[PDB]
Amino acid sequence: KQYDREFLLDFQFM
Amino acid sequence: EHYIKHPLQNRWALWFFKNDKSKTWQANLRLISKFDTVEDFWALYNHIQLSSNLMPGCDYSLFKDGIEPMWEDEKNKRGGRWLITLNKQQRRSDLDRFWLETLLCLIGESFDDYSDDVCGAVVNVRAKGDKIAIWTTECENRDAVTHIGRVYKERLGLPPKIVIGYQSHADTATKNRFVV
Ligand SMILES: C[n+]1cn([C@@H]2O[C@H](COP(=O)(O)OP(=O)(O)O)[C@@H](O)[C@H]2O)c2nc(N)[nH]c(=O)c21
Repeated sequence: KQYDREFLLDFQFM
Repeated sequence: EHYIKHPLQNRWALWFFKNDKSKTWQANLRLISKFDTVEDFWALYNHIQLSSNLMPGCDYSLFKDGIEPMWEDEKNKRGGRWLITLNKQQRRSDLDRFWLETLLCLIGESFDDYSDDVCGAVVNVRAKGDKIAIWTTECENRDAVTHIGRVYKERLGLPPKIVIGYQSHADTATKNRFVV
């Protein structure tokens, strides 16, 4: 399970 | 599709060190929380003091569950760290951008084939410049240390002319074994 930087950041404020 | 949590490959523990001159180094050392999902990571990060707002002598450490943020630990004793030394800033606050980026590389398993070699990362806030570092298990695994290094530098957006160094823990305890 890897995650792209952009992907991770999409979850910061939701 | 976004209601279900997104699990990380590893469970991580966030540690904090307060340089209070009252009990051994391995004392002011405290584990704040553990998380194993992307959602839980942010819920912790968005709600703890920014590195740029920590006072001199403190550290934050994100390490894989089961690995204490200390040289002596079984997973760190033969290892080392990629070290970046930064200037202090009365403004800017760039320290936070670098640390968060580092955290993202750790939880997102950005080192592919060699993410298992990664132990954790440490950010030290000091009066004479701050430091960020990524610790790995074996300072001997040239391919792994070196790969982790290149990916990290790129991720930090560092240019070709800069280069960073990797020092063994046994050496830091008593130069760079690698440079990228
Ligand atoms: C990372 N680390 C640091 N220290 C101790 O903490 C001191 C501070 O080293 P530092 O906090 O890594 O950077 P600094 O010099 O800018 O403060 C070292 O000289 C050691 O006495 C450490 N002491 C032990 N036992 N284990 C560790 O992993 C460890």
